[PDB]
Amino acid sequence: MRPLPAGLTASQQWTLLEWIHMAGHIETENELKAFLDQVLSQAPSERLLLALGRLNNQNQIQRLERVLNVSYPSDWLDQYMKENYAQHDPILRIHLGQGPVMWEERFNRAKGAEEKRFIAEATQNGMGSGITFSAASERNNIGSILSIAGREPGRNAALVAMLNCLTPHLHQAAIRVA
Amino acid sequence: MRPLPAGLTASQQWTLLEWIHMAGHIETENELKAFLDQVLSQAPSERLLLALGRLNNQNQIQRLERVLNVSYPSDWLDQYMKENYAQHDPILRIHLGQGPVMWEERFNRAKGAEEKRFIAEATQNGMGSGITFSAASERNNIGSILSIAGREPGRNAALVAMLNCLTPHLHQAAIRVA
Ligand SMILES: CCCCCCCC(=O)N[C@H]1CCOC1=O
Ligand SMILES: CCCCCCCC(=O)N[C@H]1CCOC1=O
Repeated sequence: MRPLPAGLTASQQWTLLEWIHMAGHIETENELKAFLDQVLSQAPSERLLLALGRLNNQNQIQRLERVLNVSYPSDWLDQYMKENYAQHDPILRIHLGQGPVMWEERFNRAKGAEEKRFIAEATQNGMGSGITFSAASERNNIGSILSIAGREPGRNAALVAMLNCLTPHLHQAAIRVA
Repeated sequence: MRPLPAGLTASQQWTLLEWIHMAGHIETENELKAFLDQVLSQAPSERLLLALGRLNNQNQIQRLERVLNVSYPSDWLDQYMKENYAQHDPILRIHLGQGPVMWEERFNRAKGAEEKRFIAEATQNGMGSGITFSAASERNNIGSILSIAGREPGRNAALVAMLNCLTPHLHQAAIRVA
């Protein structure tokens, strides 16, 4: 269990309390979508996506089970699927539950030609910067990623900590919904 | 979704935040038991029990699926089962998810001879006063009750509100564990 954040204002603590309280009541994809819209309206980004996947023995996604696009541009998602970017996207190689991953840091490390190509294309599409939070369950070999695109989220330490703490509850909700 | 309490101190808000955060990480009966011990240590009672049941069309328990005794006296539980009190205990007739139920208020209304007998015996066993919180899921026709025996819990408005808000998350955890 990841520890709750220190240093939140009373308003931020209350927001996080409401978020986790609400998350625990989510039963349907309708509700899950509506909740993520609510969370979205609180972050310095307009681009959010949640995905559920089956994991390998190193807690990496080996099969995407469910993708809930909240506000990624549909044309980017179409391209991602059409050009099979799942195979080259460094973000899909994260070891889930190992902490928040800043995209720029991860992208700057990419070695392969195909990965560099993807990064170039993501960058052109406004997806060059962002953060991915994650949670994983041993119970059933399943994990979730919550991705938010943009530079500003990562620069708000409080928001990062809040979203990170919310992520395992979004994971439980996503399992219920699936 | 039941609303979060108003009027909690910052310490109480933090306790509730920790409780719901922890509850969302519970996967095993071991963990569920340990968590309830933790919650117990914060309330003016020493007697707590959680139960999961299948519900009728009025959200009442029709079949007990799982009983997690945290600190009810084992001799009382033995008697309850041996004398088939489940059939006469006014608390098992609550409409789950309809708000916290104070036992003394409910007991004072009992009409039947068998119910009065039960109440008399419960009272002799230190179980005459208490509160039961509840949650119900339409998804799978299942509900949970969280019972705490004693007079003092009910007299702490903050604790009541906190435990009430925790209850739906304990319900989700209990379903996962079952
Ligand atoms: C169709 C499923 C797409 C899932 C993408 C999940 C990981 C992620 O958010 N990748 C970022 C990394 C840069 O561009 C992206 O789309
Ligand atoms: C063996 C299962 C017993 C479940 C009892 C759940 C309801 C409850 O807490 N009843 C209180 C009411 C007074 O005495 C009791 O035991």
